[PDB]
Amino acid sequence: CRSRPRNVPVITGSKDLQNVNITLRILFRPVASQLPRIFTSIGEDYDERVLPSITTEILKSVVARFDA
Amino acid sequence: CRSRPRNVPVITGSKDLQNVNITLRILFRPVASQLPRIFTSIGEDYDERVLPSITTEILKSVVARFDAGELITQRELVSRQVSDDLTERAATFGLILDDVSLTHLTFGKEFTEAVEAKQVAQQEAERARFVVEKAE
Amino acid sequence: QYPIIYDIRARPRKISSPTGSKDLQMVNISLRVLSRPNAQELPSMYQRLGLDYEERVLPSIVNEVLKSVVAKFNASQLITQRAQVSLLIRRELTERAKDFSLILDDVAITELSFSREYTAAVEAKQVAQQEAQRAQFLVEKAKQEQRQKI
Repeated sequence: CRSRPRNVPVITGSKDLQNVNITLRILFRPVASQLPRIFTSIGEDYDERVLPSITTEILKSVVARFDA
Repeated sequence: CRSRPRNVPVITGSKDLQNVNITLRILFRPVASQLPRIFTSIGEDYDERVLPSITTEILKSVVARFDAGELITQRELVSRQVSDDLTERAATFGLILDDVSLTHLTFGKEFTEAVEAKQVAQQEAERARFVVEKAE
Repeated sequence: QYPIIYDIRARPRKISSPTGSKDLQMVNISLRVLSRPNAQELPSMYQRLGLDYEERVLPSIVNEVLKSVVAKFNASQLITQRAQVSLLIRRELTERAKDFSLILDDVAITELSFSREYTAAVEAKQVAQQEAQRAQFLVEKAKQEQRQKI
């Protein structure tokens, strides 16, 4: 439940679609109240196997809407 | 009776007959009730010696009926056809394909790449539009 | 009674699936899929999946859903709308897994690829749009470097 470090680079296209390379922080402290679930259906490597992909997805979607 | 893995590549011709390379899954769990037969007339290596060929057959037949674009502008239909055909196929060999779908898929080059170029150079259009302004 | 040791520990399974996207660019997208065998159907899940249920469900439903979603967006439309792509992938994959008593908390796209061309030209357009500016003031510079020669 520490906000462990997760830096996740991304290589997307902007609105004008210049190749934009953006990294992001996932300052994740697993919800203490939800850790039962964060091990049932998330597991031991919760962050390494949850967070990078969602970061890439969200960042690409955001970048798609603004020119360089 | 596990749904052991069986990935079976195929190299067929589409309806427009671009060379299509498709692989498929045979998620075969031999019918428990039919295993007597699945050893009498199917044997120990039931999957390795039953399933790959039927997969190739069914997949080629399905691909023959959809053009290179049509194969995946409607891929859900192609994969579902191959899947249910292969499930009913493995059923006769005492095999319950609880699911099947197209692992791999491709075509030739330029029916593939030229409808691509169609919108490529609708932007090459702007590239030249603007190299004009450089020459000016 | 045999102890049925379900790994209800969410065993994430990073799984790759090559894709012909909607416009059918060869996009390879992987997916880290976070499966716990649903507790409220575990005994049926063992009559149905077993102890290595995860290798018995995820390995290919992941690829199913990756392909299904990524084949609904153009080459760029994947980059531009990668949020839509990952959201749809998870939406379909959670229900794919939950059939066999597997609650996916997370299903997220880990990578994405193309050849280059769509994005290459798409970048070059804005490259050159402002190359125009890069040389307009040079037009001016030269209009005046010609009274040098005058």
